[PDB]
Amino acid sequence: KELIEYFKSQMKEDPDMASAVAAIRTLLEFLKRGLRANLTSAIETLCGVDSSVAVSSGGELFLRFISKIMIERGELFLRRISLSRNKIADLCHTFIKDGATILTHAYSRVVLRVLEAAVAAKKRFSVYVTESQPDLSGKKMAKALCHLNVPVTVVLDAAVGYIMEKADLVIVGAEGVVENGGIINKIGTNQMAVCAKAQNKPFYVVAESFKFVRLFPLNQQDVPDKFKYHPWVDYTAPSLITLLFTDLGVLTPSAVSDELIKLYL
Amino acid sequence: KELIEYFKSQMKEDPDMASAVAAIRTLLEFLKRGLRANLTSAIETLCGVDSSVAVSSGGELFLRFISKIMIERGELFLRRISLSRNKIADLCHTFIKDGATILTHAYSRVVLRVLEAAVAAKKRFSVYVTESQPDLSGKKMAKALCHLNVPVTVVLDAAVGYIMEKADLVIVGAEGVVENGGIINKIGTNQMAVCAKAQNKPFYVVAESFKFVRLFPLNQQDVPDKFKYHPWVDYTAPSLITLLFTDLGVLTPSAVSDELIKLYL
Amino acid sequence: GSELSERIESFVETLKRGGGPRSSEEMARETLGLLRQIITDHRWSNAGELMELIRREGRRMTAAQPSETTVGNMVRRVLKIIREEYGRLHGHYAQLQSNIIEAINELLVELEGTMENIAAQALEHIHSNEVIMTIGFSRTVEAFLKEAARKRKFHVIVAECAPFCQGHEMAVNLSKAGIETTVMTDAAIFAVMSRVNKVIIGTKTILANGALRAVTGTHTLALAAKHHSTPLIVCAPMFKLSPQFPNEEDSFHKFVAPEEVLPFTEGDILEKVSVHCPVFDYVPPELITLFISNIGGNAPSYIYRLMSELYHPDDHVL
Repeated sequence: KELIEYFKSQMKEDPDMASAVAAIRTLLEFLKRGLRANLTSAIETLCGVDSSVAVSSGGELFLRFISKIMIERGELFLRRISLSRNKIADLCHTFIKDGATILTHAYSRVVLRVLEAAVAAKKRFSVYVTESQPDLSGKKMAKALCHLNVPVTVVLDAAVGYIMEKADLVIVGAEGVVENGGIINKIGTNQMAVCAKAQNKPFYVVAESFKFVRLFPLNQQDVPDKFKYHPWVDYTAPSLITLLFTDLGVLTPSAVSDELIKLYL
Repeated sequence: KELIEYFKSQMKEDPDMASAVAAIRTLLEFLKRGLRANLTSAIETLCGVDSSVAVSSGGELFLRFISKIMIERGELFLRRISLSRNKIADLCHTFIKDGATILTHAYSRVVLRVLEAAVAAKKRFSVYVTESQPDLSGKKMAKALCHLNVPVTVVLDAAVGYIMEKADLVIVGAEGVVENGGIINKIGTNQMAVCAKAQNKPFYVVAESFKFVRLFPLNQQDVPDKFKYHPWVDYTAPSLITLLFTDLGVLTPSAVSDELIKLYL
Repeated sequence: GSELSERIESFVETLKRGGGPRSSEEMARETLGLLRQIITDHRWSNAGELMELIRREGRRMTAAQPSETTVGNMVRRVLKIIREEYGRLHGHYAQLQSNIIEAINELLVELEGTMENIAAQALEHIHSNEVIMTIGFSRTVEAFLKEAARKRKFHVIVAECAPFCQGHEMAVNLSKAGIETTVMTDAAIFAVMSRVNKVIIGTKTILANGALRAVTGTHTLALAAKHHSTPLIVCAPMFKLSPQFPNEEDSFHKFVAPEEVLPFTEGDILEKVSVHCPVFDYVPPELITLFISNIGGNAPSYIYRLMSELYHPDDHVL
């Protein structure tokens, strides 16, 4: 299996790199070798390794975007995906006020990008990071934010209702966005959004454009079982979400459905 | 310090025994040796070891109940406290329906008593226990309930919003009850009560009568700092609580204030 | 040249000092007149030079009164119109200028009949024996009510916006038409809200989230209406719709002198007190049910589409 080997070579050489970006680069590398479309279809039928929503979402969006201009199409598509994060930070970091109390979920490079863009604009704020422990990743987020020279406090996992009254805004990076405006993320997003709604705090979602999946879960069981695995995945209602921060602009949760209707899956 | 030694001898000889019961027994043992009231006042000024709300609450209620009949007063008071738990189980276990999905917080002997009284009345039900990990005590609750031969599932701490839609009632034992009907408990009670209120599930509190403390916190900071210690203690609003189960009967949260007005602190 | 810069300076100082003119529609008509006068008496080779000129002339009007977003987003609409004309002529000196002339004339034709179309579709939202509650003073909402009362009999609670009692004029102008109006203060809003069936308010600026700023105290009315579950009707034109995000830029509220709240004759206690008078407030889009424009009723979950159809994302900084 050379596709999984190239995926591991593109994902393990840079630990600050996303997985769906490396998957679309693997699809483009198969498109470099019609026979190229057949090889890309073979490896995308053979890429059933990662259980993330963003990987399969980017694979489906590249499978639609591919359908001799396919290589240059994937080239500027990966150019837009690579230049997405700077537009994410530049459109999102303007909402953080001075002296605010930041609430943050587990480790993701997107919220780290928007916090380093926020401290790049001369802003002072304290960040409360939930530990989020099926595995210690919120500690890794607090360690990577302590190197950023910002005041961070490692918060216990069952204290998001304890610290909600003092955290004025709740900014959480999501790993998958369904059509209505809800998000698929790590399991502690639902309780944080419900405690933010009960305390009237604005719940912000910071995710890119390739995480737009065409699914519609009603309950916590209606998310697919291949993305669940002690679950790793919850679901947040779109009524619990104030705004989204994509590269197309700062969007209300009803705009993702507009983009997916104009895109047609 | 012989008072702390007698407290450790009464609390460590039986691991299924509460702490406030042993504290009131230590106060009665000092009352066995006026000079007995002076020794009891000295050891209750010297019993600043346990940070639980129930210990200081039972100490204050015994200090009021003491004020030659003091020894027999403490004797039948400890008789009522010892016979409380059977009345707790007999008044509380009649609400659990057959085939229900039980949601349970961390380890306490009171919820274990009501679940063994529920399986004693020929009832079949599944129990979801939140792991509640500043320390692994929900695993100890699941181990002590697995010995009870009931189907228990160890639930991740950040999944109380994930499993709330399938758990039809939420029964949680509290360690301290303030006057308005709110409770002081372990830190993951607030998020569970908020997720139960957002999902309209009945949140039941199972606590005794000696846990009636005369405090009134408005926020998560207004609880005293000597009971907090990464906090171990949250606060649940009385609007988030359906019923309480005391030895005086199954009470609404507005009845604790009536009992504390009739008792006058 | 001289008359151009003179009228530009006069408009800038008029926006710096106070509210001139009083009507926002009259200020929009003067904004289109200023933009057509600045394009008819100037010289350019490329359309982007005119774009930079309109940006440089609009930055001064934005910094004149930051709470008056009508001139700024009208400048931004004219920038998108000129961009669309350059796009349809790109896929050019006099033809583009005549296209700009006929497009701004068509924009005045569309802008003169905004309140007329709102009063035309006013009938499908008011039934007989209805309790209406409003705040402040706005010509759109009172035109809505005086057209809806031509065939229906109902009641309006004219709640005053009271940093300065301007809603008394709305109550008198409705009671001259016979709407059976009732006058109260800001302190009786939730006290009377248990008998209010619908909330019909105006606004000053529709934001990009669907949020809106309006006359102050209407966030309280929106909270009481969300508590009592009544739908909110926002009768608002399509030139108060702006792409300025709420928490993105500063100077949201407009502060005036504290004389209207606490007078100068109060005494020695004025030294040790801090009296702030916001004449506007923030209303989130989840507290809003329906927007009423001249093209039809729209949702707060639909303001972004009007933002895409009326504004360009490279003009949001201006």
